[PDB]
Amino acid sequence: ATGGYVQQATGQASFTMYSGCGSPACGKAASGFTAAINQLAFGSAPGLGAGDACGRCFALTGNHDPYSPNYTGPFGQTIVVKVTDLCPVQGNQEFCGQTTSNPTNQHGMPFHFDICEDTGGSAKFFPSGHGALTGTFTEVSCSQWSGSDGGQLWNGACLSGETAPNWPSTACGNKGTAPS
Repeated sequence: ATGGYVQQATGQASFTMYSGCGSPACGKAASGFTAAINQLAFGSAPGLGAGDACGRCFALTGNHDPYSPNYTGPFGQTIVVKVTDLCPVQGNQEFCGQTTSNPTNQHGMPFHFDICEDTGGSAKFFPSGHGALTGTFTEVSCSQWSGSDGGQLWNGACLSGETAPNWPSTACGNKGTAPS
């Protein structure tokens, strides 16, 4: 996509959970299930504001725990998240370090979703005792997502991806250039 970001409507991903998603990089939180996506897919860099992932909805499915290779299941439910946040390259190399020159993370995955614990999404997705998974994602209509958006935390905040057609398309737009 513009800026060299890698923004695809379906693919393979890793998954983790995080806490504290009330002041996220898109500039608006949301009451439903939300996630951060790795920088290369988010479409912005820390401090540059919203990227084109902002507001888009994705169905996530886990099917392997790389830290427990003998575990065969069960896994969690498929959940639909709205992307509100950025998982940056710098802060999280193992999972979100994909760049244009090395577009997979340490688990071989080209995308990563960090699911916010606060609003309940991680409790539906991760079976107890398994905090990192790999699997798949697919972009869906936000008709499949439940919740409401919060108010803008700053000028330029954007969740307009929530009404956009699936990638390829443009809603909030990408900022800057993807990490090399």
